[PDB]
Amino acid sequence: MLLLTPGPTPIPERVQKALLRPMRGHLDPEVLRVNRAIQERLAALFDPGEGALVAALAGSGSLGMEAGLANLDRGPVLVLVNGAFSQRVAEMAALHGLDPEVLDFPPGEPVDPEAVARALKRRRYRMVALVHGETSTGVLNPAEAIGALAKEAGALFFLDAVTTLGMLPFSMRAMGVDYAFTGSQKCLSAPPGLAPIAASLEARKAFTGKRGWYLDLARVAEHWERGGYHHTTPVLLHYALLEALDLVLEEGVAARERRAREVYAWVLEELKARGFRPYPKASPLPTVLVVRPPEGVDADRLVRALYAEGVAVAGGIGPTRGQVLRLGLMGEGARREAYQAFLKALDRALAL
Amino acid sequence: MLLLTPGPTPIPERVQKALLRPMRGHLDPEVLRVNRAIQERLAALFDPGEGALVAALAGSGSLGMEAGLANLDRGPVLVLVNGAFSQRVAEMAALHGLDPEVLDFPPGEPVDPEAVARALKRRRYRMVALVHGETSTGVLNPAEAIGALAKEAGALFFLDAVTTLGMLPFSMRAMGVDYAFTGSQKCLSAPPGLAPIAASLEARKAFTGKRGWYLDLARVAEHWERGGYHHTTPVLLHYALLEALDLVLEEGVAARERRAREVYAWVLEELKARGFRPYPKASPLPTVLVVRPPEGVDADRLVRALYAEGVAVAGGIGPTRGQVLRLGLMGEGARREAYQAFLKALDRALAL
Ligand SMILES: *Cc1c(COP(=O)(O)O)cnc(C)c1O
Ligand SMILES: *Cc1c(COP(=O)(O)O)cnc(C)c1O
Repeated sequence: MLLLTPGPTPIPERVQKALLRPMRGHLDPEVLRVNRAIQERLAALFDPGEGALVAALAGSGSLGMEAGLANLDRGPVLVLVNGAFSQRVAEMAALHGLDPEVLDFPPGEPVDPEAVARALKRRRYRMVALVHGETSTGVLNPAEAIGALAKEAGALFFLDAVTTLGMLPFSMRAMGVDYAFTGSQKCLSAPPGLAPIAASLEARKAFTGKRGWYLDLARVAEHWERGGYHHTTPVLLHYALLEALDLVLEEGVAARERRAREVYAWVLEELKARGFRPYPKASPLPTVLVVRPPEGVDADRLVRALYAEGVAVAGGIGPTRGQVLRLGLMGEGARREAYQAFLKALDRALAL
Repeated sequence: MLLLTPGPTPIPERVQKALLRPMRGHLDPEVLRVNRAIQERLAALFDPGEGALVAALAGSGSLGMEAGLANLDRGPVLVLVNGAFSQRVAEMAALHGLDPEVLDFPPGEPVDPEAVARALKRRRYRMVALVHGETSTGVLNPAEAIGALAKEAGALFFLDAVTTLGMLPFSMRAMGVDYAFTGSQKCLSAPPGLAPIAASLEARKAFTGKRGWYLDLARVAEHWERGGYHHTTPVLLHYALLEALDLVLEEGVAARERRAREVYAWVLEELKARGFRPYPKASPLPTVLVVRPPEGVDADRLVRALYAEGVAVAGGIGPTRGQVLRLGLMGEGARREAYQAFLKALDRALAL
């Protein structure tokens, strides 16, 4: 089964093999050494600024997402929404009593900075939340521009970097980001189960809220910065993530973005040639190709047919439910050989 | 590095190799079926009763612990404290505003069911929480008897089964347990990263509290029971946990309990021969041998010396921090050969 979902992603042999290394206690000096290395690799990708907390939470990307909200002292929080995942940020913010104010944008369209600027003049916010790449719509939001607006407004800047960190240019310092996160199984192409996160010194100063034990970033810091015991970590996944992070830096984000954009263009033309139409109206996310099926072809039925042909892709989600196919172009998903197989399988499905 | 820490534990090759199987999407019908197989085997060990929620949370055992508390509609909660991990329960219960009431007992001594009964006659409790095997002190608490008292008082019974599930006779049904949990790396000898849980029908009815997104057992239910989307799961760990569960049931808990007991006895004799003294004053935990070193021998230094000798064991934690050696007899730790190597290493350590 060829894995072309927009997360999880195919895992490099070198990475999956690291899972075979001898198991060790989570406080074993070697594991601690591995952990400091992970922080170094993550710091290079995140570019969090001095005094930041860098770690890999023991859970999925969603855990990373929730940690940056549940640890916040107070709201309100301006949540910029234009997809299923930014909608999840809003749901979490509401749950933790952070008094979120949702600013909606049409699914398939990027968040407009000018609209955000107007909203930031309406009320004072403790934090502004945005999803860099909305996986549910295949839209890339203008994170840098919004970060600048957030800094001017004196608000912390929360940014979901799942579809961008490890594949497209990214810098917390440059974009004025205070909290960034991702999952191990996205652009990093590592086994799922970990959530790399980064909190700027300013975020840490504000992260005094106590609403959860497992996601308490102060407890996480004790382990990642001082080698103390928080809870047992998924050691084998740590080995794998470090291996995956090295693969990323070895290739370079610049080259990885080119590999994604290159495949994105080719596949889109092949699909348009078969009657497919892109979903994003503007600012398409290069790491996730979202397309509407040819006339008369049901999206979900096509997803099932593809599976029968040996290929796994995602159907719509949230605002795009049952209306599209979402193809992964992050990590090992962005490969010529992989999509040539996809197209062959796709044609077999369309033939029926 | 021989792993004799009371969690994590040695992973048999058959189990670790399962991590090399083809990666698949978390919603792949094949993975969904592996999850069903996991629930079936967990149910065999837990014996949760019909209508129960059985799952493996994407996180360490502590996540399983918090899930059983954060979802509770209301308190008060009678928390029976006997060591580090029951203290963690108290911590989390206070964090989520469950109006916890702590009933203490000396570390090294088991919880007194007579004192529990008296406490229950004093006030109505929504839930009674206990740790089956207190890993920090190496003491086994009378869970079955405590469960009967909870059922009498009409309180839900929360039980940490980390050091017992998968190694010692266990049944929620027979022990009147409403919420039981463990971690994948304990007695099951699987890679850390998952937290098997089981919530009885009555627990689910009371689990309407909404304090966390990631640990929302309702959201977890949609995925484990109905195959819907909650968040990406650590699919590879799922493969490994299933293999681990199969291995556990092939051997049977009776044979595993026997293995642990035999080695516990002989090891303690060997240790006393060297001047060590057992920490527990009564009701020892067959799966965790906790001992104080000979006078004049620093426990933490001894742990570091053992490590240098190629053997990993745990030092104290919570009340026993720096006062003991905690030897694992959970899963693959309960092996004659493993401890014969432990002693040879211990002697090299003691000669320094
Ligand atoms: C190990 C342990 C836990 C917690 O597990 P982590 O996997 O480290 O989160 C909880 N309770 C007991 C009794 C344990 O031994
Ligand atoms: C995948 C993803 C997440 C995290 O989801 P998990 O499935 O919990 O790992 C968050 N945001 C976006 C935009 C994502 O694509």
